[PDB]
Amino acid sequence: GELNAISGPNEFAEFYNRLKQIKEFHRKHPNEICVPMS
Amino acid sequence: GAQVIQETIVPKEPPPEFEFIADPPSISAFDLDVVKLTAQFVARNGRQFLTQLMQKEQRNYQFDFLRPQHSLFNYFTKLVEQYTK
Repeated sequence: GELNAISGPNEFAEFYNRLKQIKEFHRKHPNEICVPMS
Repeated sequence: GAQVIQETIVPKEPPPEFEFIADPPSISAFDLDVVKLTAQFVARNGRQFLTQLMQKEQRNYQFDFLRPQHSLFNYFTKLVEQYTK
């Protein structure tokens, strides 16, 4: 976790970080209903 | 210079007083991104990386698309082939 440093080539680490973003993205919706019309 | 964001909250944040669906039409924006993300990484590191995920998350239905048992597998496998080069 965090941003101290990296331990080496760990794709799994970056994958879980990308996953966190998508999860959180849909977890907290913004203050406005900005959805796509069709 | 017009860059500014307004990020405030309110004490009134009730639950969604709307209905629910049971397996709606087309893939959700969430899963869409998850499949792409996965398909991009597997295409960048090779099948070995993919197979590892298929082991560690075998009991997580969200990774079941990696198996041909899901229709999403078709979309996913076709995406890997496009992300590889």
